[PDB]
Amino acid sequence: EEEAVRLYIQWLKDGGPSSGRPPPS
Repeated sequence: EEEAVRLYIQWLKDGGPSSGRPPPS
């Protein structure tokens, strides 16, 4: 992908907007 999003998705594998992390954007 964009791999801004692969991170993102990766962020979302943790829960994304519920990870406790601000998104990779």
